[PDB]
Amino acid sequence: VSAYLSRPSPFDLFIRKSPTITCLVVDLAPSKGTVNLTWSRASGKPVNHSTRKEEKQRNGTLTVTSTLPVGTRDWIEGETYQCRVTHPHLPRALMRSTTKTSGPRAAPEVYAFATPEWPGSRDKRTLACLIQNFMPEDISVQWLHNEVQLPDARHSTTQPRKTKGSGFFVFSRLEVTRAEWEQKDEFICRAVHEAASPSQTVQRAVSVN
Amino acid sequence: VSAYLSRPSPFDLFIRKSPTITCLVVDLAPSKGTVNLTWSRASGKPVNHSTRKEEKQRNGTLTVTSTLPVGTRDWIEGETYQCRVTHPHLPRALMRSTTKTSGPRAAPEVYAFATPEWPGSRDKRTLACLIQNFMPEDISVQWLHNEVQLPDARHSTTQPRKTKGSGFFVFSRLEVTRAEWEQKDEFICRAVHEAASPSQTVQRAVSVN
Amino acid sequence: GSDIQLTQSPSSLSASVGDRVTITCRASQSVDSDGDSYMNWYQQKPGKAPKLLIYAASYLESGVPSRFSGSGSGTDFTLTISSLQPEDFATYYCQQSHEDPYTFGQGTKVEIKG
Amino acid sequence: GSDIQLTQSPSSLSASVGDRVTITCRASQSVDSDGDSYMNWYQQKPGKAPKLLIYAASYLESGVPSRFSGSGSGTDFTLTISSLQPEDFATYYCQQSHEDPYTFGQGTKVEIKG
Amino acid sequence: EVQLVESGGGLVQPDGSLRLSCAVSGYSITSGYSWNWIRQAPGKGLEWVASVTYDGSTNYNPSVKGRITISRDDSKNTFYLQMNSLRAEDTAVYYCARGSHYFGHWHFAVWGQGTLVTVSS
Amino acid sequence: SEVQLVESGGGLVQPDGSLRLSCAVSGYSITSGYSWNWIRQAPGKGLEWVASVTYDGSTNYNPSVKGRITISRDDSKNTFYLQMNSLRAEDTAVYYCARGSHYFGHWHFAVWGQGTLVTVSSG
Ligand SMILES: *[C@@H]1O[C@H](CO)[C@@H](O[C@@H]2O[C@H](CO)[C@@H](O[C@@H]3O[C@H](CO[C@H]4O[C@H](CO)[C@@H](O)[C@H](O)[C@@H]4O)[C@@H](O)[C@H](O[C@H]4O[C@H](CO)[C@@H](O)[C@H](O)[C@@H]4O)[C@@H]3O)[C@H](O)[C@H]2NC(C)=O)[C@H](O)[C@H]1NC(C)=O
Ligand SMILES: *[C@@H]1O[C@H](CO)[C@@H](O[C@@H]2O[C@H](CO)[C@@H](O[C@@H]3O[C@H](CO)[C@@H](O)[C@H](O[C@H]4O[C@H](CO)[C@@H](O)[C@H](O)[C@@H]4O)[C@@H]3O)[C@H](O)[C@H]2NC(C)=O)[C@H](O)[C@H]1NC(C)=O
Ligand code: NA
Repeated sequence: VSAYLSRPSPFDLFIRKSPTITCLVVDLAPSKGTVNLTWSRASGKPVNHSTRKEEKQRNGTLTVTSTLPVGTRDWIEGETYQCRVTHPHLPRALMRSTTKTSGPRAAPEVYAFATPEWPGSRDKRTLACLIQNFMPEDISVQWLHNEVQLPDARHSTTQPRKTKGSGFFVFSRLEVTRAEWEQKDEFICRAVHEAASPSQTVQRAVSVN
Repeated sequence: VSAYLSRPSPFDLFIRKSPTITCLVVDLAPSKGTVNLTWSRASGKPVNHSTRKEEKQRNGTLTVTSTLPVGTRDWIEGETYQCRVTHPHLPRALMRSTTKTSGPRAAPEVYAFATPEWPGSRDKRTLACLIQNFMPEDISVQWLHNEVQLPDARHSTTQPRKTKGSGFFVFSRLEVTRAEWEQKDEFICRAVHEAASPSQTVQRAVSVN
Repeated sequence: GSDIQLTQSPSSLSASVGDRVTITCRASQSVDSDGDSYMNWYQQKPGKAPKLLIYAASYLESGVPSRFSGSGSGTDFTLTISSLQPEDFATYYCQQSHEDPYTFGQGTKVEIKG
Repeated sequence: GSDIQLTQSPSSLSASVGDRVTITCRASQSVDSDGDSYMNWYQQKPGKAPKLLIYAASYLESGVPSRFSGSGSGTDFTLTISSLQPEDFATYYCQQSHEDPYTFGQGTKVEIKG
Repeated sequence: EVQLVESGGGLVQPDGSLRLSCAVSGYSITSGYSWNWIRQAPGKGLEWVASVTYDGSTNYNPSVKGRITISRDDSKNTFYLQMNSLRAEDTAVYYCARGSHYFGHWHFAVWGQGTLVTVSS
Repeated sequence: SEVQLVESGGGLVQPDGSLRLSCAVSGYSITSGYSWNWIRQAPGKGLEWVASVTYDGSTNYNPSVKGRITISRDDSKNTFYLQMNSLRAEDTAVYYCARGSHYFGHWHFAVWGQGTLVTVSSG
């Protein structure tokens, strides 16, 4: 039995301004009684109402999540949130906590590229975006076309790894269609990071021709 | 106590022409007594002599690896190699087999890119290489400059992930210096993959400026 | 005499599609050695050749469905077909690879109900 | 009167650097609630303010070295210093947060041998 | 970082009054966290005394209730410990401390230098 | 590509006579093997391992027939043969040719041919 507690994505923190944190429990041996899952804050202030979700697994396990909306002033100013899971089959409770990640702050650099035509793929093009040298590692990445954000499942983004220097880096890949760039031949790679200034947003445009 | 058995990197297989495979054993808490690693082949032909290393861990555990050199020709033609771990603590033995990946083969597409000058960090430049739509996932990547391979720890390479279609893709990143593109402003991103024909090489050049 | 003899049970069994079927193989002498159990399982449909299902007691031969699992140790072994499929009805043999000569079991028929 | 009294042991101990120190804090009542035990641990180097080490029996306060660990439940709690550093000779207090009024132990003086 | 600075301790005769203050800097006590006073007789253990939470909720120790009062000043971001009828047992070093919260129970994570109060003979 | 074993020579057979069966291996070189075995199945009886030859010519026989049995090979045809003389009733069987694979000194028969039918007459 494991427990995980995330931060809010910098998208929900600075774009939506509605940040949430998720407490996750994968169950080793499930099906006993009911699992209790509660929240607390370091400052003693109240916690909003969480949303309780669970889904059974095909490998015989049970997954239980609880999402807690948190303030933006609260998170940035460094509040500590705490999740406490209790199970009738565990001797004592599991507990995880989350807070603003420490360390120096550095803004991301963003570079967007497009691949040339590949014979046998005259109506597909692949776009790439390199975001590097930012810290801390929390970063959100979206692709905008015709000024409407694209479905997040249209692209893939690597988990942040370290540069030679002090920053982190990620890559993002997006296959676009001929119909899309013939409609408007501009795509945006937007990165949301707390150290970016202003509005925590750095972006770059890329074209296919 | 888990054990893994890898495949030869396409570079050692097709370029160095001295491929090796490594049987990794992490056994967490190691009780008294030694752990054995024995090899076998599907054809019954002898195994070469294998080199072994054990490294004490800081989280209390023991890493035990064994590396078996295999024939370039023996591997391609479909030999199966088998690793057996026996521990006096363990009641029964552990076994992991390995063999050439069987499935559709597709050579990789290679694209290289250069970042423009970013203000401030103007004596450094990052090169990016997208390598996509290849099967199977086994791939090796090296960066060449002035006709000589750069040390392998000069670049990054993401774990292979799946495209919307069938192939896999990886991104490779390489910081280069001002003194390097002023000596010869040409960098080769090279991919070694079994499906590339012939000599299993696909590459692309990029110039800063 | 002096050959490791193999006995299978049941001699025969009929089942339906979806059933779990268990076949035993008991060797006269232990076939364990160096931490493995050298007991292999074969499937043979009428008129055709055998097909290797499991080798060394519990390892699945390449390209064999996961519903075949083998278990056992020492002198007792069990082939398990978790969800009997229509192309699984055949005679099943065990065979030891521990000591010469290699010997097979007498066989176990798996018939359909109707 | 009906406070929760906290008795610590040993009340004073001499050790050398690298030694392993075990401090006990026994409580007059249970301090358990909702699957946790609300017993915290403080360090007080002479002449300076206390410093929080562990809270809720076992959770290490941020920035505290890992050689401090907390254990126990109910009325039986233990602080463990796995490898006594030289900056660790101080008095260690336990404190329960289960019910009002919050009460401390009497302290374990950890002194350097010699 | 949050900082706490006591002041106001000193030599005072029994049955008198003495006011101690804890100037908080780096954090505002109205968005707290609990804020406490904890004392320690010379050479003896620690004793919890009083606490004000961020909304103004006070709590006291029975062993001092009646003759001791906690209060705050949002405009000065300071909170005070009013001590009336100073007894001999009140000779101690008074620390103010910020309590972090954990599921209805509080631990004292941030402390001050402390201030010395001495009760005359 | 894939290994195929095709038997030949099975047919009606005279008692106390002799027998010769072949196995045309196509797809793999018996010189690069793998063990190469003969396994028979007598009517109303279990399978009987009969003989084998590894890639380096090492031969093994089942003691129950050692004496009136020989396993040979013809690298030039990539075929290996089975010879049995002094034939009796218990030799009536379906004779299988099979390529065993190797597991730490132990062998399992992973590829089989269709087999060929051999019958001994009365006498
Ligand atoms: C049986 O089937 C279930 C369901 O598929 C599996 O359950 C998974 O179990 C794994 C391993 O325990 C879990 O892996 C962990 O996932 C965490 C979830 O975070 C993800 O989701 C949030 C949502 O906001 C994202 O923000 C975040 O980016 C992730 O995408 C991760 O946070 C964990 O990573 C951290 O811990 C690991 C160490 O375990 C580190 O390596 C990482 O660097 C990181 O610090 C971790 O990856 C997974 O979440 C479970 N998923 C579900 C749906 O239950 C069982 O594992 C599977 N097998 C069994 C039971 O044997
Ligand atoms: C204590 O420290 C040691 C050393 O750092 C650490 O050992 C590591 O354990 C992990 C987890 O078992 C190993 O991770 C595997 O590494 C092999 C190496 O090739 C990979 O192939 C594995 O990937 C495959 O399997 C995964 C499933 O686990 C799949 O997700 C994946 O897609 C692949 O199929 C896997 O990453 C790691 O090799 C060792 N490393 C060393 C140097 O020993 C140990 O985990 C630490 N923690 C403890 C003991 O709690
Ligand atoms: Na053999």
